[PDB]
Parts: sequence; C-alpha cells; structure tokens
Amino acid sequence: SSMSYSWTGALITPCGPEEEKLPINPLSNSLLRYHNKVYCTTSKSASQRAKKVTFDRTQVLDAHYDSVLKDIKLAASKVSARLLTLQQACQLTPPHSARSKYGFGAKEVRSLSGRAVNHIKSVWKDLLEDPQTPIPTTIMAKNEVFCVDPAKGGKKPARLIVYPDLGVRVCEKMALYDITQKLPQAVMGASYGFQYSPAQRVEYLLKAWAEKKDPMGFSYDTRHFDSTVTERDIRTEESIYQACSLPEEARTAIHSLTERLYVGGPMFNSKGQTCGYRRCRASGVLTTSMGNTITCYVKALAACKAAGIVAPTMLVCGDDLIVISESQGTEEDERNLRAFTEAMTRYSAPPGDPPRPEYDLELITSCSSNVSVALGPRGRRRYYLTRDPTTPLARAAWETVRHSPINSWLGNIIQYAPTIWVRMVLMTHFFSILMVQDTLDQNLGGVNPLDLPAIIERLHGLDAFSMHTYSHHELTRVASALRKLGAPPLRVWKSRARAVRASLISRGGKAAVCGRYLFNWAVKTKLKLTPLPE
RNA sequence: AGAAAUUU
RNA sequence: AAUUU
Ligand SMILES: Nc1ccn([C@@H]2O[C@H](COP(=O)(O)OP(=O)(O)O)[C@@H](O)[C@H]2O)c(=O)n1
Ligand SMILES: [Cl-]
Ligand SMILES: [Mn+2]
Ligand SMILES: [Mn+2]
Ligand SMILES: [Mn+2]
Repeated sequence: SSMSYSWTGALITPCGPEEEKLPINPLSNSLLRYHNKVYCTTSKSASQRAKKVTFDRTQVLDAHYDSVLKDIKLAASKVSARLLTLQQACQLTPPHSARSKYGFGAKEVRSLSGRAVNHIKSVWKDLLEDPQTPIPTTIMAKNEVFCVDPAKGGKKPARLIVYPDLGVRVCEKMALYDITQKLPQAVMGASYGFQYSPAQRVEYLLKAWAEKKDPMGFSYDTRHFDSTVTERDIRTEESIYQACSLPEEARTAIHSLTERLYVGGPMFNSKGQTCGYRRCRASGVLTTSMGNTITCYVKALAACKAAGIVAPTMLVCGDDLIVISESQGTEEDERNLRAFTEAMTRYSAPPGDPPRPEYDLELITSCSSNVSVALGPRGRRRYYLTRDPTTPLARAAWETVRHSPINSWLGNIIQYAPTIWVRMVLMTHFFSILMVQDTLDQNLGGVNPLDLPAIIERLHGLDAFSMHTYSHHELTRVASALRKLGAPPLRVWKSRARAVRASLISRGGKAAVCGRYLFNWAVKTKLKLTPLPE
C-alpha cells in the first residue's frame, strides 16, 4: 500500500557549510597515515540515501502480533502520566537546538523569553483546536564521520533527519516527555535496554546466558528502520500512549501530534522549497527513540512467538535487539531464525543482514558493540564491552578548522578503558599529545585528564588497569583496524607507551599516578596497584 | 544543523 | 563534552 516517501525533486540542501580535512592534520598524523580513508557524510549524498529508503511497505499482521499488542496495552494501563508545564518543557530544550523559523532560538526558549513563550502558547493552542492540518518539517542530512569501506559500498550516504520547528518540539515535550520516562520501562520491564549501564548490560547478558540449559543467541536490526514504520504503526504507537492514565488535554495533544506530525507530512529543505512528503517515522521527533523501541519490541516478541523461540530473554534498544533463548538443536535453530525473519519482514521490519544463531557470546554484535573476555590481575575471566575500533579511530583523525577530535579520544578512552585498543593506542596517543602541548592540567568536555584513573576505577573497576590475554577475535580485529587506517601496529604502541609512561612518572603529582596505572601494561616490572581514594 | 538514552 | 540508536 503505502510508499515511505514521495519527492518533488528539489535538492536536500546543507544547513550551513560542510568542512573538509586539511593537507596537514597535526593532531592525528602520528596516530594514523591513511587520512584519505576518513570522510564525513555530506548532504550531496542525501539523494542516494533517499533512493534507498523510498519503497513500498506491505505490512501483514497476525494473532501473535495482536496478542503481544494486547498484553502491552494491559501494561500501559499501570502508567499514570502528566502534562509538563510549558516552562518545564522549555528548559528540557538543549542549548544548541536549531532556532525557530519564527525569530528566536534555544537561548530564549531556555531562559523563558516572552516572545518565545507566547509563540509556544499559540502553537499549543493550535494543536488543541486543529487536530488535522499536517505540520511542516525540515529535512536534512546528518554529517557523520567514518572510514571508507570499499567492500560495503565505499562511502555511506548520509542519514536523513526530519524535524518540526522548535515551537513544535517544545509542545511535543509538554504532551509526551513524562510518558517517555515511564512507558517503555513499564511496557518492557527488564527488556528495556536504555535503562542499563554498560556494566549492567554485560551482566544481564551473562545472566541470561547462564540461565539457559543450552543457550542460543542472536541479534537483529532493521534496514532503514525509520522507513519501515507504517502509518498504522504510528497510530498503534498513539494507541499505546493513550492506554495510560492521562489528562484529557494530553490526549488531544498526543492525538493531534500523531495525526498532524508523527504519521506523516510535508518536508522542506533548508532553502525553503517543498522537498517531498513523508508517511513513515520522522527521526527528529520526541517519540523517535521510544517509538522505535516499543514498536521494535512488539514486532520482535510477536516474531519470536511466530518462530518458536523458546524461553526468549530479550534486550531492545531502538531497532537493535538481542535474544538469548534455549536452543532446540541447530537444525531447528536455523529454521526458527528464518521464520523469525520472515515474520519480521511481514510485520515490516526487514533485516539489514539476515540473522544467524550463535552459541558463543562474543559473536553477537548489537548497537555496534559486543561482549568479550580477558583475564584479570588474579587470573579470573573478566567480561567487558568492546567494538570494532575502525570508526573511533577514523573519528580520532577528524581535524578541521572548526573541529578538534581530542574530545572523541577522551570519550572513547573512558567508555572503553578496558579494551586493548583504548589502552595501547588511544591512551598512548592522548597522553603523548597533551604532555608535548603541556596541557595535562587542562579541562576537556568538563573532565580533567589527570582524574582519568579515578574516573576509570569508578566506572570499570580497578581490573581495567591489569587486564591481559585478550581474545583472538579482539586482537585480530584491532590489528586489522590499525593496518586498515595506516596506524602503527601494536608493538610500536608498546614503545610509545613506555616513553609516555616514564615521562609521566618523572612529573610526579597525579600525572605520575596516570603513568603508573594507565600504563602498567607497558612494563615488565608490573607494579601492585591499590584502590584510589578519589 | 533533530530526538532520546548512557557515560561524564 | 563523548558514544550509541
Ligand atoms: N542518529 C540517529 C541514528 C538512528 N536513529 C533512529 O534509529 C533507527 C535505527 O538505527 P540504525 O542505526 O539501524 O539506522 P537505520 O539504517 O536502521 O535507519 C533509525 O532509522 C532512526 O529512526 C536516529 O534517530 N538518529
Ligand atoms: Cl582476577
Ligand atoms: Mn537499523
Ligand atoms: Mn487518538
Ligand atoms: Mn540499528
């Protein structure tokens, strides 16, 4: 029936200028050599993304769907939820949120400027009065950085972002924010993945795995998920929101937002022209993340039920899920995953890469990450979270006039501190750079480099400083990513580490603690590391 | 230059 | 600020 998009043919314009690297990258030309491989998805590529997401959806549901949907509404009934004062909603607006077409931006919104508040009052009135005139949206290409992959296309075309004006964004929050805080958790219980920390994720997966007599695992992801969301899906999303205790005033706002915005509408490029019309998810609305997650969850649990998946333990984050089940033998397991996929396709969530049964936790990737294992100080197995380092390294080398990648190095150092690639490569590079600059005592994205050992202890355990004997998978993949980006191989990073280390120790203070803890892997004379007050 | 979550 | 979807 429904096409996901129609296009006028008007271009998808830039929302400002898109910078390119320079002939010298002084911060990353000692990190890696192959800068030609590091690119940023551009709005020029958006046309290509559009061709790939424009297609015809033919959803076909069934008792398993209907049944899972029922039970989900019985959960929604436990939720009571409130409107949010116009002012509270204003102040959940992020600092840089794109300005309104109507002469005010996020400074005003956030500080409750009167011009902004009246406009928002009027917009909210109009949602209550008019429950049908479609609401215009702006469409734009997301600028992300990646490493080229000649196997998988060369250069990814840019993601499409579609969003209403700022006034509308605030009103969304008024109507729905509280729901976004109660509904998913209530509907999905422990399957709601965003509720967990990475440590909890890892523990959860191991618990699910240990619980089975004979575990089987797999993951799933929908191709161009936002395109695959049907008008009917979005209304079923509404109907699930409504199944809560709500003020009547919310119900009207919800229903109006659904009908005028969420279910579809016209699209304008940044230069103002009509660009096309939309009959699927607009990734840009408040309900993007909750919608996606709940909707993926319905289809997936129905699909599980269709396929025969036994004793499923699920974990869902948007369109990404992991199911750990009781295996029924591999011959049956393959058959059931094929069925799972057929069912998901019928429901309109067709697979990017068709899934496969797995019987080892390391081989299950989801949200671009997987669990892995190394040995700890005493020799116990220590399970942790990791990923292909290709992208983070690529982003580590993204230097332009406007952008510095140092903050990425730090963010990755913290999130993935226990990984061999963070420990040997990123840390080494990061510290090495700040020492030469003489900016160790500086603050980056409100974090003090010299705090890192503490920060890493609070978040990952003291084990993150002594881990050893990384897996074959992990070693292979790291080696292979460095070669792919023209980086030194790990042995060189060993050298650079020793040098940085001694150079850090000789400075004393917290710097020396950094040198001693973050780099104890780099020495044969390995010191006994004690917990840290801070 | 969209939203949310986690981390800080 | 970082990452993810
Ligand atoms: N930057 C992003 C990335 C994903 N998403 C949402 O999450 C969905 C699934 O993410 P994905 O990483 O599998 O990308 P798709 O190719 O499935 O669109 C997208 O279609 C978007 O609706 C988003 O809203 N903003
Ligand atoms: Cl141990
Ligand atoms: Mn997807
Ligand atoms: Mn309604
Ligand atoms: Mn995904």
